[PDB]
Amino acid sequence: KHNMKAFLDELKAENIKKFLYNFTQIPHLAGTEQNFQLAKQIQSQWKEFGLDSVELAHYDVLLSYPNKTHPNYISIINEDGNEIFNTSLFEPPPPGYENVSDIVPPFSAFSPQGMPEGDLVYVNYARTEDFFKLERDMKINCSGKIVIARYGKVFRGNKVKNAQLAGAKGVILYSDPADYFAPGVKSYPDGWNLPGGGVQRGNILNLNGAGDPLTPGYPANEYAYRRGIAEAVGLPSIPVHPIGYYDAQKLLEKMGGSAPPDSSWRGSLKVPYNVGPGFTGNFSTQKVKMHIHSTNEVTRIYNVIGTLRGAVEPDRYVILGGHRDSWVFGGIDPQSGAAVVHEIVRSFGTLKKEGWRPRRTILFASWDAEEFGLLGSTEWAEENSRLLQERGVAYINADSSIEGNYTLRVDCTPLMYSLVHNLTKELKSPDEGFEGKSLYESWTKKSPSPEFSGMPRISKLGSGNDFEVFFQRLGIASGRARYTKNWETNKFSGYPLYHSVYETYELVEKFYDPMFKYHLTVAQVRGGMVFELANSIVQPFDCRDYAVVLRKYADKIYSISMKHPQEMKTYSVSFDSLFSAVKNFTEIASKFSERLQDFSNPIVLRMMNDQLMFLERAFIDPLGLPDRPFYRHVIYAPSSHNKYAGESFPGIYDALFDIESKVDPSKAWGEVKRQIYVAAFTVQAAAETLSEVA
Amino acid sequence: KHNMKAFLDELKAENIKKFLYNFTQIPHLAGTEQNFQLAKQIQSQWKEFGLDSVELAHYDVLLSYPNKTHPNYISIINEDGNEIFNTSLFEPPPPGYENVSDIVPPFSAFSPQGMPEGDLVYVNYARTEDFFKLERDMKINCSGKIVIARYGKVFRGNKVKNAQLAGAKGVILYSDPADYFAPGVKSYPDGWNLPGGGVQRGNILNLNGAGDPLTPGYPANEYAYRRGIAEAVGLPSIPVHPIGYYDAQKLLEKMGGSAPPDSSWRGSLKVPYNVGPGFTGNFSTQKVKMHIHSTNEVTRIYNVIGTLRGAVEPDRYVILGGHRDSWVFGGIDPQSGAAVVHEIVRSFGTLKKEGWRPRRTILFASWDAEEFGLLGSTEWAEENSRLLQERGVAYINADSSIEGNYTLRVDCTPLMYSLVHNLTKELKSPDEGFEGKSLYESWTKKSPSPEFSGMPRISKLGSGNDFEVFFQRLGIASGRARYTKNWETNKFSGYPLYHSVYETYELVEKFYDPMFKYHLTVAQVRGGMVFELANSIVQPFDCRDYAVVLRKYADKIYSISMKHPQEMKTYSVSFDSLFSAVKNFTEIASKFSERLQDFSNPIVLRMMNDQLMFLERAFIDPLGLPDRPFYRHVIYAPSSHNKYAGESFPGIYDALFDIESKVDPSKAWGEVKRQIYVAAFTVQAAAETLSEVA
Ligand SMILES: *[C@@H]1O[C@H](CO)[C@@H](O[C@@H]2O[C@H](CO)[C@@H](O[C@@H]3O[C@H](CO)[C@@H](O)[C@H](O[C@H]4O[C@H](CO)[C@@H](O)[C@H](O)[C@@H]4O)[C@@H]3O)[C@H](O)[C@H]2NC(C)=O)[C@H](O)[C@H]1NC(C)=O
Ligand SMILES: *[C@@H]1O[C@H](CO)[C@@H](O[C@@H]2O[C@H](CO)[C@@H](O[C@@H]3O[C@H](CO)[C@@H](O)[C@H](O[C@H]4O[C@H](CO)[C@@H](O)[C@H](O)[C@@H]4O)[C@@H]3O)[C@H](O)[C@H]2NC(C)=O)[C@H](O)[C@H]1NC(C)=O
Ligand SMILES: COCCOCCOCCOCCOCc1cn(CCCC[C@H](NC(=O)N[C@@H](CCC(=O)O)C(=O)O)C(=O)O)nn1
Ligand SMILES: COCCOCCOCCOCCOCc1cn(CCCC[C@H](NC(=O)N[C@@H](CCC(=O)O)C(=O)O)C(=O)O)nn1
Ligand SMILES: *[C@@H]1O[C@H](CO)[C@@H](O[C@@H]2O[C@H](CO)[C@@H](O)[C@H](O)[C@H]2NC(C)=O)[C@H](O)[C@H]1NC(C)=O
Ligand SMILES: *[C@@H]1O[C@H](CO)[C@@H](O[C@@H]2O[C@H](CO)[C@@H](O)[C@H](O)[C@H]2NC(C)=O)[C@H](O)[C@H]1NC(C)=O
Ligand SMILES: *[C@@H]1O[C@H](CO)[C@@H](O[C@@H]2O[C@H](CO)[C@@H](O)[C@H](O)[C@H]2NC(C)=O)[C@H](O)[C@H]1NC(C)=O
Ligand SMILES: *[C@@H]1O[C@H](CO)[C@@H](O[C@@H]2O[C@H](CO)[C@@H](O)[C@H](O)[C@H]2NC(C)=O)[C@H](O)[C@H]1NC(C)=O
Ligand SMILES: *[C@@H]1O[C@H](CO)[C@@H](O[C@@H]2O[C@H](CO)[C@@H](O)[C@H](O)[C@H]2NC(C)=O)[C@H](O)[C@H]1NC(C)=O
Ligand SMILES: *[C@@H]1O[C@H](CO)[C@@H](O[C@@H]2O[C@H](CO)[C@@H](O)[C@H](O)[C@H]2NC(C)=O)[C@H](O)[C@H]1NC(C)=O
Ligand SMILES: *[C@@H]1O[C@H](CO)[C@@H](O)[C@H](O)[C@H]1NC(C)=O
Ligand SMILES: *[C@@H]1O[C@H](CO)[C@@H](O)[C@H](O)[C@H]1NC(C)=O
Ligand SMILES: *[C@@H]1O[C@H](CO)[C@@H](O)[C@H](O)[C@H]1NC(C)=O
Ligand SMILES: *[C@@H]1O[C@H](CO)[C@@H](O)[C@H](O)[C@H]1NC(C)=O
Ligand SMILES: *[C@@H]1O[C@H](CO)[C@@H](O)[C@H](O)[C@H]1NC(C)=O
Ligand SMILES: *[C@@H]1O[C@H](CO)[C@@H](O)[C@H](O)[C@H]1NC(C)=O
Ligand SMILES: [Ca+2]
Ligand SMILES: [Ca+2]
Ligand SMILES: [Cl-]
Ligand SMILES: [Cl-]
Ligand SMILES: [Zn+2]
Ligand SMILES: [Zn+2]
Ligand SMILES: [Zn+2]
Ligand SMILES: [Zn+2]
Repeated sequence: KHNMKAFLDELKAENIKKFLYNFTQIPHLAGTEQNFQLAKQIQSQWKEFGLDSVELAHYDVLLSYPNKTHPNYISIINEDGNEIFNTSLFEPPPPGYENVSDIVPPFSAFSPQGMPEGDLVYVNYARTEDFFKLERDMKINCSGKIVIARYGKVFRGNKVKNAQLAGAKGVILYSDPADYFAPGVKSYPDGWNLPGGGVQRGNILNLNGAGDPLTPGYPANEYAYRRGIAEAVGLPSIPVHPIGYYDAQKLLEKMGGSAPPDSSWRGSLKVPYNVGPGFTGNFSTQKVKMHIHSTNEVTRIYNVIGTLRGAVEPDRYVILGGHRDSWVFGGIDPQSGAAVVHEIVRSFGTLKKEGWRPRRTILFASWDAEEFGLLGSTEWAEENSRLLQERGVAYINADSSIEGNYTLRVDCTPLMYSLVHNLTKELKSPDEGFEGKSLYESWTKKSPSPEFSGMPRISKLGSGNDFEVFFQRLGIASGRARYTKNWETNKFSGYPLYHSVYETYELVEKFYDPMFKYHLTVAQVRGGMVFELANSIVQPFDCRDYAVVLRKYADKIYSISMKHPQEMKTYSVSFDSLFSAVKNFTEIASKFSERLQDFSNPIVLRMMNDQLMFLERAFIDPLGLPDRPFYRHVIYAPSSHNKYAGESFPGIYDALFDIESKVDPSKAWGEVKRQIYVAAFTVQAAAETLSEVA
Repeated sequence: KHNMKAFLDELKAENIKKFLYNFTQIPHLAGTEQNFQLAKQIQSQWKEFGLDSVELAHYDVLLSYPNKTHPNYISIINEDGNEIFNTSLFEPPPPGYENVSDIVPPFSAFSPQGMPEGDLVYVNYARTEDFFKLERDMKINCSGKIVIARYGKVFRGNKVKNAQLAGAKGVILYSDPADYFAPGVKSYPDGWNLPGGGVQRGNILNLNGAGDPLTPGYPANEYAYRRGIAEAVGLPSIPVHPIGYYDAQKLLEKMGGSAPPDSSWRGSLKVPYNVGPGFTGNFSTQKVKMHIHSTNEVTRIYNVIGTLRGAVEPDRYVILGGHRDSWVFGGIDPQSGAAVVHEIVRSFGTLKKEGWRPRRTILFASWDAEEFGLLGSTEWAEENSRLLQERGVAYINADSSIEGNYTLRVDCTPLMYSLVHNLTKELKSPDEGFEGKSLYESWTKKSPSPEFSGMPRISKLGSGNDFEVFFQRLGIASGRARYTKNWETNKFSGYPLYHSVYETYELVEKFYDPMFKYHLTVAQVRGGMVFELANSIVQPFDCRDYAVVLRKYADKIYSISMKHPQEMKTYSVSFDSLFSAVKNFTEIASKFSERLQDFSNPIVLRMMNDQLMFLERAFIDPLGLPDRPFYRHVIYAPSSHNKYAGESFPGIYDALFDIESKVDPSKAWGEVKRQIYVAAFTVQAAAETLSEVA
């Protein structure tokens, strides 16, 4: 029989291992020849594997690269202007890769050029609250200073935005061992920790969903009209560069000025973590000087798009997409994901060769330039937006399959919660001590839901990955899953070697997943979700789960507002309309569920499948959120303080945020009321899409 | 049998006559009790007629009314400040209506209050080119002057916008006999001409598709957050008031200053049509003073929404909508349309009572507040936008059924051209001399297509009626049809008694359509289109007709640009991408048509019906046109100089318009190139929705 079990059984750990090795021997940086060659290889293999069509879709987008003959670095300079200390020009390459060429040195992509010299101010994680504390409580002025911030906690683009707004003239990012060195584990190559010479690459844009900085709204095709650089979306105005903790220690150790305000400002280095500005007395005349010479350059990128045509509903698309470009070797990010996608394609193609097809069309994507701002997925979705909004059932992301070896992690729309619970109950746990138990059991035990007994935690989608255009711009139900660490015994950020040269095949094979069993489990979860979404007669979405979360989010945003009872009285700020809309959504969803269970009629079925498919779409507001026109989903947007985190009722959240500091409270509370109206209207409008159609 | 013929045969001229008489005995001004009573009557009757559900959908919107105890008027004042001439406080009511109360006096809805005094400047029709001629060629400065403009040629909202931008401090609108008095016909009540005391009411907003000025984007429901007046959309900044030609003659006859520049500036009154500023020597110290005291007031309005549920595709909507609010009695506008809708509902309900239902759902709408800015249709569409964009097949408008008695007039999307040609070939001509001939034959003979032999003229949709939100905001295929005059023997504007108290049942019954046969023909055309759209197995849209017009519009916009060959060379302005996209659309449409003809499979059918339905939707750009976010259709928008007229490739048209006057030609030609890209991309994207889906 051709059923889910046949699909799942065909997936092999050893194939995923072979593919990951194949994908990680040389760098595959976006816009380089090596990554175009890998695109062509994947295209050829997906055709071999049996897909109906496999094409490259290319775009010409703004990318950023260091200047090979004028390297980026930072100095401490003395009074005479002699550079008495320089940061590294490259990470020491790992064993056996010391002769690999075309390793891009650490840099912050899209930094402008400049050579600013000045006094340092240390800004902790450069979060909104870190700058509040500096400016409001400590009265430290960052204007015209170079800021040094530790990585961690929030997206580094938000750090740079916050430093720019505080008036900084440059930003130095570094990895503190507090956040990237787990106690008791060895540095690479002897363990999975970040060595003192390791450095995290990464872009520092604030695109807010725009895609290619030069062509917001429209694909960067052959005839596209491009903005000039000065009108580009999301570029930073001040130079930025990342360093490791050996170099950081040399910059921090001389810091004077004010003491750190409390222990949450101290990392693990043997330095006082003084805030500055500038150095202690003996060194007060020394300064820090950046030298940044990277260039922004329009460059061709290539997505691979494979199609497995549906037997019954070929005009309904279930998309499995993940990126292929990497900063260096991409051992975890993204090739641990891409190898899993490759094996999923192979398994679906095996069934296809025996005469099976899924009910709906499945699209498979190998995106380019994710690392430079989700560029490949976003341009392709801009090109195909009309097809996607009228035919897109679901998008399942497939970046890094692992960031630890402890338990499952899933972030998804509420519409997929029931699907995920049901699928994981049918999958075997790969965990030690859970032999013969379901993945649901191990996952629920290790990661309990904060709200419900006997259920696992599933998070909201944030951003910083390729589902962003599909979910928050276009309103297509989206999900992602991977194996993760235990956050409770682990205070560190993501995984330590993230975006470093040390992220290699050997890192994964030796330290993360020697038997490829966590990868296989992740292929079963992503692959199984795609299988159900593409083959279930009725869409496997439960609108009732959206009703439950909408109530939770309404309670949450009301509770934020209720910190200001005087203002709510003065300005007549009521959440009544929002709770009313949520109550209505609950009632209508419950009645729709009864009809869905209670209807041989393919029109009523497809009418009902269309109501399920367009339910996520109903949360889109075509006017977007304030000053972020590509974040159109009214329930979820990436946090305005941290692109990685999701925020619920973001329009009301941002209206309330720091409202006690607004100079015109009438206007500010007016805008809170406006956002309440927009949210209540959108919830009620979404509910009404589930009412009887006539 | 229950087929189109049964539907059509049930329509009766005498019923339309009875309904028009019923609808026109008292005024039905938006927001008044009388129009709420009529809404309730129509709701009750539509239920009686057999519709499945008939509801009122109400909204609270900004309306405008004169102050009953402080009337609007205009004066000529002397040096001492004595008002030596005053314009009328009301139109002399017609015979037998001299005791009807609640006739709103002539006013310009949404005018601000004020009593500006100043010198007059006469500005012809107050068109963009009239102001170019005054300022650029004649060097006449309108700043701080009161402008007097004749009605006609363009929407009066555009006249007011143009006068405001020229620096006018008030605007007087009047009806010149050149434009509202057909030679050889008598004034009302003895003929259908405008008497010297007659005055055209009408709003002077520039909403650009926004709907209620206070709630752009969102329905004006019970909890809506409203803009303050100073942030409202589209309100005029200077007072405006309309007068008849007896009063106009008194204002114009003393005009001095410059002579009219040529005969196209002279109307038919016995005055020189001097441009001014101010009066001839003896009267040079006299001034004109306006007194405007109207108020803007949020007021409840009521749409009636009737539903005839589809038997097979109840989640596909064909909408027949027209408004019910009138300035006074609404003899032509809108009740000649509303009586036709009423009889269509009655006929469909007759078939329903015998057990028939249409394949798709038909929605019937009696909109309110059309006269105040398309408010009722637009708020309802804002409320229901998610249902409409995913389920809306077509919208057929139903305002005035007649504006003459000569031949048919149709304006519609190219997708309905074939449907209209085929339907009119099956209908009887009502014209004298065409007894026994089809409506197609009479219409084609009287109104030949400018492009094609043996076909009738069908125009683009402009705006200034209730299809605007459905077509240019939401991208739902739309059409309208009515009987019209012979434009060739008739230099006058619309019909003479438009928006005057003289537009009565008697005007229609005595002078326009005594036998109600043109009304019946119009009911057959609107009703027949709805019947086909709602019952044809395959949608009756032909995508090939869009390909033909897109080529015509591309040739047209290229020819405009080619007036500037030097600039096109300097700035490398190419239309190649647009012609390429149009060529591709042509090829893909031709192949889709073959598949449509060449496919027992209801999924392939509905998949194909969905491609037909979403084809108009594909021309929507969610970012809208520049500074007009509610005009989202890239092929058609209302002209930025005349809301009544449609413009094709409006984004490129407005980029090119008066470009030789722009101070930075590099920037201006850059924006032309940007609009070419947007248009070529949208055409290609629309074409791709017709490609095989996988
Ligand atoms: C959740 O669903 C419920 C329906 O189950 C829906 O209830 C609707 O609520 C509105 C209130 O927002 C009701 O509106 C009323 O309608 C009547 C006519 O039907 C009007 O007369 C009322 O207006 C008068 O009273 C107002 C309130 O004091 C005054 O402000 C006003 O000036 C008038 O005096 C009022 O407009 C509507 O009837 C119900 N609909 C029902 C019960 O079917 C509710 O709105 C939904 N929630 C959301 C957020 O949409
Ligand atoms: C109408 O439909 C046709 C298809 O029937 C479609 O043709 C496409 O045109 C584009 C050009 O805009 C072609 O793009 C080329 O693709 C190849 C790889 O396939 C690239 O190598 C080419 O780039 C090189 O050459 C350029 C031009 O000189 C240089 O600028 C560039 O730097 C590279 O050197 C180029 O990108 C595309 O292949 C075809 N697709 C086909 C034939 O299937 C056409 O675009 C459609 N019209 C519109 C308006 O969409
Ligand atoms: C409710 O009250 C809130 C209280 O606050 C506490 C909890 O909220 C915070 C939620 O944290 C979300 C996590 O933020 C921290 C973080 C995460 N990370 C891991 C980064 C892994 C990102 C990787 N994506 C990625 O590398 N993409 C590129 C490009 C992304 C882009 O350009 O958008 C990049 O990030 O550089 C991925 O998705 O796997 N690092 N720091
Ligand atoms: C290609 O080169 C162009 C050369 O230019 C020549 C041809 O282009 C011009 C096309 O003319 C379009 C007609 O404009 C002139 C006109 C039309 N009218 C008739 C008005 C009838 C409007 C009525 N609608 C209406 O009354 N709606 C209200 C409210 C509309 C609103 O608020 O949007 C109103 O107009 O006050 C209807 O649709 O029946 N008066 N003047
Ligand atoms: C990754 O695997 C691919 C597929 O096997 C390898 O590419 C093939 O290489 C062989 C031997 O050079 C060629 O004859 C084939 O034409 C290639 N097939 C393709 C490109 O589809 C590639 O060598 C492997 N890379 C590494 C680093 O092991
Ligand atoms: C840090 O690097 C800089 C730049 O390479 C070094 O300064 C240069 O030294 C060379 C050779 O002695 C001089 O000719 C250049 O004029 C210097 N350039 C600048 C910009 O000052 C510096 O010596 C290095 N410092 C350390 C401690 O290694
Ligand atoms: C997850 O599985 C549950 C349990 O099988 C499904 O809920 C059942 O669905 C069937 C089929 O409609 C109903 O007859 C049962 O009453 C349901 N049991 C319940 C609600 O406890 C549920 O549909 C599945 N979720 C999916 C497929 O998304
Ligand atoms: C327009 O027609 C309607 C429908 O016949 C008339 O309203 C009816 O009036 C009768 C007699 O007063 C009442 O008993 C009914 O209840 C009404 N039916 C409704 C409102 O649905 C109305 O009188 C007519 N108006 C004019 C001016 O002739
Ligand atoms: C035009 O109307 C105005 C306003 O009614 C007339 O002027 C008023 O005349 C009355 C009675 O004689 C005075 O008490 C008011 O003071 C005047 N008002 C103003 C604003 O001037 C005027 O007489 C009328 N002119 C004509 C020719 O009928
Ligand atoms: C208008 O009528 C024409 C003529 O009947 C229709 O065109 C025919 O459609 C049939 C059915 O598919 C084809 O087999 C014929 O070849 C067509 N004749 C032609 C193109 O000359 C046309 O479809 C109708 N338009 C509608 C329904 O929108
Ligand atoms: C990089 O630096 C070199 C060497 O100083 C310079 O000549 C060249 O212009 C730069 N390259 C780019 C792409 O800016
Ligand atoms: C911070 O520094 C600059 C002076 O160089 C000044 O313009 C700015 O206003 C200062 N802000 C403060 C002290 O709050
Ligand atoms: C793998 O799991 C073991 C057992 O808990 C743990 O000690 C080790 O730290 C894990 N490896 C990684 C990379 O997390
Ligand atoms: C209308 O004018 C009267 C009489 O002068 C005035 O008292 C009243 O305030 C005005 N009404 C409105 C609605 O402004
Ligand atoms: C028109 O009139 C005013 C003077 O009252 C002036 O400010 C404006 O610039 C003038 N424009 C001209 C003469 O072009
Ligand atoms: C009705 O038609 C006749 C015949 O052409 C014409 O003379 C008359 O002007 C028409 N009436 C109207 C209102 O157009
Ligand atoms: Ca783009
Ligand atoms: Ca509104
Ligand atoms: Cl992922
Ligand atoms: Cl109409
Ligand atoms: Zn990644
Ligand atoms: Zn990454
Ligand atoms: Zn009308
Ligand atoms: Zn009108």
